[PDB]
Amino acid sequence: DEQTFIAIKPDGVQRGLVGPIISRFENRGFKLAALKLCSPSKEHLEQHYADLSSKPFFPGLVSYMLSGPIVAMVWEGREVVKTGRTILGATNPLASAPGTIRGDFAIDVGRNVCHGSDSVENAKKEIALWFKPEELQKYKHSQFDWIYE
Amino acid sequence: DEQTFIAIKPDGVQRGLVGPIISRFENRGFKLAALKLCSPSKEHLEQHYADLSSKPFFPGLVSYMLSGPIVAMVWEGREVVKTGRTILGATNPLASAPGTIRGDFAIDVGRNVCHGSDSVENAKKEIALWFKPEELQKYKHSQFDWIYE
Amino acid sequence: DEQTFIAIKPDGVQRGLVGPIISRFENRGFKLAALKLCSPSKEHLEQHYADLSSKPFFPGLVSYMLSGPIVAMVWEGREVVKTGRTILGATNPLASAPGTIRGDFAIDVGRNVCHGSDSVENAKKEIALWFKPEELQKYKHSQFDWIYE
Amino acid sequence: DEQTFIAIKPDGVQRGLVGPIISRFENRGFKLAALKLCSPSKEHLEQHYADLSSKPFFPGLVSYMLSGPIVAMVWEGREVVKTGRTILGATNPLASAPGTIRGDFAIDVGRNVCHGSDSVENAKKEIALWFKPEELQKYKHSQFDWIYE
Amino acid sequence: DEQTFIAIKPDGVQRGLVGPIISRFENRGFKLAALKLCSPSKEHLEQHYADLSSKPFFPGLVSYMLSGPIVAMVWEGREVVKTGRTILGATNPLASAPGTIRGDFAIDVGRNVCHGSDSVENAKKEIALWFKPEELQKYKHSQFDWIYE
Amino acid sequence: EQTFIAIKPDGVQRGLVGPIISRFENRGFKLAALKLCSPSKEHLEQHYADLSSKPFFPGLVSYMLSGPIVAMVWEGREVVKTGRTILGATNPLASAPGTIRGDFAIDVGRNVCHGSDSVENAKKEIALWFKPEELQKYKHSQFDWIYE
Repeated sequence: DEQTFIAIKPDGVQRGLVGPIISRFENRGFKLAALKLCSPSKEHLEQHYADLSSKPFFPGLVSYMLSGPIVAMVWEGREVVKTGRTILGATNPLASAPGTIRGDFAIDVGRNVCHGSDSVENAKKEIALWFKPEELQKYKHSQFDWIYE
Repeated sequence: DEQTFIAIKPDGVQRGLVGPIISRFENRGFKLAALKLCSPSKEHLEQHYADLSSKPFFPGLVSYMLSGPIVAMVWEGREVVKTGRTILGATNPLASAPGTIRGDFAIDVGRNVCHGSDSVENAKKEIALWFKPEELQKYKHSQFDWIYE
Repeated sequence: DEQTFIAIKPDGVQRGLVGPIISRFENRGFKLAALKLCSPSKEHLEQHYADLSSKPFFPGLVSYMLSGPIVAMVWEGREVVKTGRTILGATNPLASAPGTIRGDFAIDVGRNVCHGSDSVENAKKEIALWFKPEELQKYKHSQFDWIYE
Repeated sequence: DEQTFIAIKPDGVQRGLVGPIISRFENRGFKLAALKLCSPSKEHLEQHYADLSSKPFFPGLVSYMLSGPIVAMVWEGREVVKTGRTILGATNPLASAPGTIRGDFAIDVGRNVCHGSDSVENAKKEIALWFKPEELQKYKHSQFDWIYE
Repeated sequence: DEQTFIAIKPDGVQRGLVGPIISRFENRGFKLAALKLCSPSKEHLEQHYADLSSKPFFPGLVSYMLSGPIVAMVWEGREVVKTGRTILGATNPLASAPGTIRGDFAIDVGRNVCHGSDSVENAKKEIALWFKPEELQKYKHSQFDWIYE
Repeated sequence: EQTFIAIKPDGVQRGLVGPIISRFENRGFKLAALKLCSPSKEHLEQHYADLSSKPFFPGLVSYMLSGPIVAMVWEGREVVKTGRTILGATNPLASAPGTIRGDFAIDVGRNVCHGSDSVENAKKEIALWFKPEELQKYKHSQFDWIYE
């Protein structure tokens, strides 16, 4: 099935939200295909945020993204990239509904605790960048037929 | 006060969601008038979904509704039927908001963990079909005066 | 596998503890084999506590157990009667046991939120008393092989 | 940074929602600036609801707001008055999204468990009314730099 | 009924544990009689610690006990003083059971998130020291008859 | 001071990753390392090398191949022993309500988690399952609020 990349940013990790963020995705029926705590290099984060190299916040973003470890995840399921964006809430948490991750945990756009892919095609690009193919796990979910038709 | 019918579907029961769905109705202030785990007959489920005899998904819907036990319930309170639907969410989970049962727990419309009355009319019927008078409980909620004016 | 009878007493139902109590057993991996909200007769309750028919507690214990509706349950799994008691906690909710149901929710031995069989023998007896054979559901937990060796 | 006034109304307190309401604001990363259990005078409550002295519900509102003790709170953070409004949810609980305090806990407008200020200017007046300056705690939030940018 | 004194220490407040700690007392069926966020002087702690000022250590303790705000609480019910100590867990978190506040949240004895009275006569001395008589609220718990016989 | 924690295939398949992780975050222990991996049987044979002689070994290794495992390093004062208290007894039936096995498991062979038995044990399990690049060196934001 469809895959998406979710990262918990350094604020999400330092504020003790790894478990609740993973729960909201487990509880929904999505399957965890990859998971790691990493400290990525600035090259790696410049590639990840390449489409923002242009902008004027990009050096602030990169340097904050360097400021502690990150949890990189792949989640798998029907329409998981789009349903991921709904679970995380609006990029700006002040614009996010309660019951979303940013709606329950975040205030500032620059401490929005989580990153998610904005498309299927950008997800494949982010998964290939953060994970070697061997880190992707191939298993069937114990409750696949209770979750899907 | 007004009554609505809510069923945890086989997927809901088989995924350990019986407690969490009861909690969401209890916590709102709604009163638990009737409750059981049951295995309805093909005939019963065909009567329950009567308005959909027409349609091409109707046989497969019936079979899945037989595929494992169902928790049938009656919740009583001011506009419980309408609020009942808001809590469950849109019948398609991907249209559903986080905060709602389908938005927290479900992906596919064929596995949307819960059925709810579409109206006060249908609620009165679905209650009669699923429950004998002996089984509808008559008691005043301990906290009625704190919940209503 | 083995069975136990558990009932949420009328204090339990009126304090909104049905959801949380069901969750505790669900999450441990016990199977819900029966469930009903019912208002027993007095002879029913008399025969349920028949061992304490003489003892002085009896007529007061009985009148309280009539004060509102009760959730009767059957739970199924390995050693579920003994693990059932561990989860409820000691009869006197000054259990000395936070993490149990009584140790988290209760104070008074006469308002101790739930009843649990003292024994496999007494459970088989109590299950026969409270439930018709039809009400005992026969199905396989979706996750049996991940819960048992 | 911006302050807002939240009160848990007597129904909130009597239903055991103090803990859960406090946790929703904590989890977002708002700073608890002030807190107390108090029973305000009829005269206090009438000045609090001054701009509704002319409305037909006013006399019931005041008597209800006198029917038991209130938890008064000051929460501090970026856009906390507006965000506080979203967290509490619509004044009428039946117009409220699940995932808001009223959306999860309340049914009737006359028992909507919680009060929040309608504006920054309004909140300043409500804080002045309910707390003397010595009850407002000044301190930096341990996680300030992970919450804000 | 009987009263005990429970304080959340500044580690408790700065780690966001006010809501959870209040819930464990609310859910057990104890009645909040007083609540306030305060910053006491090294006078209003001098005699509070008339049993705990001069060990071997406490240039560390009194420095830390005004490192931040304290949430001060009175809780009311049958045996609230011994039950309170049970809920808080052992003074040293590393000898506390999971299910206790300290067992779920603390590590160091010097950051044990919580203080509670050591006896019923100590409670009264600790209550009259932290609270004026007009801060203690007097009201009947909503569920008194479901909590107590 | 470090300890090794592994969510077993059953723990993953029953959706307990988030819950187990929070029970450690909440206590104030720091997450030094985390990954979802499928170890070789040779990896697992070395992990359980102390039970190489025991009857149930091939069946343990076989079961532990039946899907991915979440491997974790948690850091903090007395984290191996407090790690053991949080997990509960190896037999979930002998386990306190409030512990991970006390809340979520029944059979010893489906006990959702593995903890180090010792500081010494932990050091060997960490060295086996993670390379030193993967152990994250950082100060906990709330360190001074957790420890004297």
